[PDB]
Amino acid sequence: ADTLLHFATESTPDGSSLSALSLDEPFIQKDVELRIMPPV
Amino acid sequence: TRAIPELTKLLNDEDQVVVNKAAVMVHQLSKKEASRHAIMRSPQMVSAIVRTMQNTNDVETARCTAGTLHNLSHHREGLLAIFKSGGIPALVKMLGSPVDSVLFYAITTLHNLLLHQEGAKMAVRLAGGLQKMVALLNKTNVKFLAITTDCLQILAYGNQESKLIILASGGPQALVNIMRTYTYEKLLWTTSRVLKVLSVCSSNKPAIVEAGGMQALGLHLTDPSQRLVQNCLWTLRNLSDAATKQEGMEGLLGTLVQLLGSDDINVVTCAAGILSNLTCNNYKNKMMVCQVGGIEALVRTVLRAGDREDITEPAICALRHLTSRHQEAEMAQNAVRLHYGLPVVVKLLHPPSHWPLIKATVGLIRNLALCPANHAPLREQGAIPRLVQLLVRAHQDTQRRQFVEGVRMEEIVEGCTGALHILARDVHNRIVIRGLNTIPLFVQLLYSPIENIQRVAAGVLCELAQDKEAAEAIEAEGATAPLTELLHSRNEGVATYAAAVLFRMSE
Repeated sequence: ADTLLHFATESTPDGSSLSALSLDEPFIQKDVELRIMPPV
Repeated sequence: TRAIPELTKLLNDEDQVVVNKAAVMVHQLSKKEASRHAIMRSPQMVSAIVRTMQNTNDVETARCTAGTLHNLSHHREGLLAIFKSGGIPALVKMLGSPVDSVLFYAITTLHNLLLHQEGAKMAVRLAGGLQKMVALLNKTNVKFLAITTDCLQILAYGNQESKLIILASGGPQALVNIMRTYTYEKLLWTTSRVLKVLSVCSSNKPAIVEAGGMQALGLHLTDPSQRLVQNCLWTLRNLSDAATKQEGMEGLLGTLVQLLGSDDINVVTCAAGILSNLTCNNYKNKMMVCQVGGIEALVRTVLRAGDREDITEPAICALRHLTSRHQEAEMAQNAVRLHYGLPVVVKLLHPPSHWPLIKATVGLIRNLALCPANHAPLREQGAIPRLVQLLVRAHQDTQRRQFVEGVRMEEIVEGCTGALHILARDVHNRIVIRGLNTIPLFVQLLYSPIENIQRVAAGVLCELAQDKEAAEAIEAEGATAPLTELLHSRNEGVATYAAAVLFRMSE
């Protein structure tokens, strides 16, 4: 009989950021550290 | 010491009119850098902002307060203040707002916290943020949906409980609808990432597959966005082992076979893996794959893969599935030879090949051997000697005793014997097999307790025994005693082959 190959790849090769929502606010630059350090 | 302390008191005023007016000025100050920083530096102020937001019944106040937190969320000190002031619970509640503005401020603020504030993930989970975010997937603003789905990806990644909550909330269905509905790349990408993380959970798979996820993801396989295409493939591959019974994979299968010719390794790897699973025990899928040149496409993939076992193993398994149990199985066995696959198939039996690939390759060869026209080519490529080597080596590890390389040497034993069993249908092959002093080993295998081994051992002996010389050699090897016992096996195959060897030896 034929056999299955069980894949479970969750963590994917890292390799324009998400576009901000349309709100009436001045553009605010996020802290430099928050842009050079990966997500927590 | 001037505006902040005062506005703070005003925000806590008992009269809402004074409160609402304060909310407007506070929001206004949050738009300016100097006063924004001043606001985030006041524990009492941020705390009053948060309390006011989650308690006010004035849409205008709810907008200015959420807008304020939103502005504070661009700075580490702001994010920390929001977090310490019970911000998360308040923001999650605001996700239920009927006001778009409030909703956008809230999800943006929560997203910024999940991205840069340690401890936010647990807090959001705790506050029941997962359920609301999933419930918001029926909204239609694509930028909003992108941020929301991104929040889910962050919360579900590596966390099984969050994945189940998304499931219980109806996440799969809603996410698949997104893939099937929009064209905004950023949304498709983030959404395909959530499905990917969820496809890792064996409990989420059925939900996603039944919702038509295989098709929804298949839809973007030729999109200009490589990250979109690849994430859809990762997800499809994770799901494939749970979608082998799905009807309507014809369209996807065509695209997948085409993807085998990609220059991108990750694309080819996934295309092969998905094809192998979808061609597992599904005659309809096997026929469709053959129909669109799957045999040739897979042979080419294996050749291009070289020593990349991440590609050859699933491609070889696919070919194994395609060369068995279906209308076009035999034509498939023949086509592998026509597309020049025999040489590489036999090559895969040797190092650096690892056991998993070795087991799959032996299986394919067993199938290919069913086509008489492959007998000579396989012999000419050195299949027999090597198959014997693997058998001997495997048999020894069996008696000298489990999983090696993640493969049981008992499987190699019957796999190799099973392959030699079929190749022995050829006169020249029989000369080679017997010439390798194998008979003693085969007779030995008759004593195995595994019926499958017994069967394939009796099988090769039977084929070999059609030649007088070999028959007497088998008889002279003491096969009569063990065979006479197997003659009484409740296993049809064992008993039939056993009687056959005895009959042949007495002609």
